[PDB]
Amino acid sequence: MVPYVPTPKPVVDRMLELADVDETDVLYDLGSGDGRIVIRAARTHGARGVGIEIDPDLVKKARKNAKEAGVADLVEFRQGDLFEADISEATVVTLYLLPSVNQKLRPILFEQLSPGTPVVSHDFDMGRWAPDRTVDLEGDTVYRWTIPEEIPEDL
Ligand SMILES: Nc1ncnc2c1ncn2[C@@H]1O[C@H](CSCC[C@H](N)C(=O)O)[C@@H](O)[C@H]1O
Ligand SMILES: [Cl-]
Ligand SMILES: [Cl-]
Ligand SMILES: [Mg+2]
Repeated sequence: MVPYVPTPKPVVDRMLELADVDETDVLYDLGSGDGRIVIRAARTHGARGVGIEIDPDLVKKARKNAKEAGVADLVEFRQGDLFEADISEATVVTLYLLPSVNQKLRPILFEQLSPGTPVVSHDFDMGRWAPDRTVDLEGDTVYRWTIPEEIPEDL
């Protein structure tokens, strides 16, 4: 079970840089919490955003946060389980979940996401799926992968 403890805002900024997020992107944050990843993607980079979040109290907070930030026209939140969500329109995916949850999610990412889609994770890796980047911050790690044209036979 993934607790609500958010990614610090400076770490969020580094995640968005690492994925080269820009105004043409549609960023999906899977387990979106207070909405900070999608809100900062919209405010800083002009990207459209979708946050998927299971807890209705956090969906409510995130919607309020987006309105207060002046980015409600760019950002949408959906109440639901991320393992059941349609994420195929994502051009970038961001994650701060758990090691076991990342492992369960991996095949869904391969099923739904277009080749070339960046995936960025705070702190937790994807097992034998090797990252393209690993950024060491003071007390946090950020990984990036790019969805390949062919899934490695190992995976
Ligand atoms: N199966 C699931 N589907 C959607 N959201 C889930 C989920 N399991 C846990 N969550 C949510 O995932 C969030 C993890 S905290 C991370 C929040 C945000 N992405 C950030 O980085 O700041 C919590 O808000 C929790 O309620
Ligand atoms: Cl919304
Ligand atoms: Cl790079
Ligand atoms: Mg890009």
